[PDB]
Amino acid sequence: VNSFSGYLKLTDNVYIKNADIVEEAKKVKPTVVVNAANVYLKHGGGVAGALNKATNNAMQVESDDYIATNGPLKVGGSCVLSGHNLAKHCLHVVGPNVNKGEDIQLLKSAYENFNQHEVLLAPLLSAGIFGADPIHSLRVCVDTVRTNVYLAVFDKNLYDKLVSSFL
Ligand SMILES: Cc1c(O)cccc1C(=O)N[C@H]1CC[C@@H](NC(=O)c2ccn3ccnc3n2)CC1
Repeated sequence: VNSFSGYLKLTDNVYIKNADIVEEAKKVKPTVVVNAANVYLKHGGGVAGALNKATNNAMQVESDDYIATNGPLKVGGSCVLSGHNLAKHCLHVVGPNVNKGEDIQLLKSAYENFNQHEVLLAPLLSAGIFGADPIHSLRVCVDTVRTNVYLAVFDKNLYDKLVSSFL
């Protein structure tokens, strides 16, 4: 039993809700919140911009030190950093950005990072400003993630489309 509330169950392990991931994180304080990161951990907009804003820029400060030490992530890769005031940990995961020409096959590799964590609060990878089709992202999530994932979808219209079209 966990503290996530109001989710629709899609499969044995995947749950979905129309919710602002920032507000959901602040309420649940999950062990792991997933950020829709880029390789530079520059949290300017989208989910990353919103999460970072909620940390009063502490996420960005921590991220800049991480990059200065380690260099950029790989597309499809991830790193674990602090969750600040939102979660115990933040798993920064880089889905391919379609508006940069990156291979959509890398989306499965990106979701594989979730399997290293028993339970996660997450957005749909490569959705929103990353330019991929969120219906496809949900399909890859369901077919790749085996751990327990709670997906927060900000846009109500998109949420209804995702549920109504789910196979
Ligand atoms: C006032 C304030 C603070 O004090 C601290 C932090 C943020 C805000 C603030 O202005 N929040 C607003 C409202 C929520 C917005 N969410 C998104 O853009 C977003 C995009 C994609 N997503 C996928 C799942 N969830 C997602 N959410 C961002 C703008």
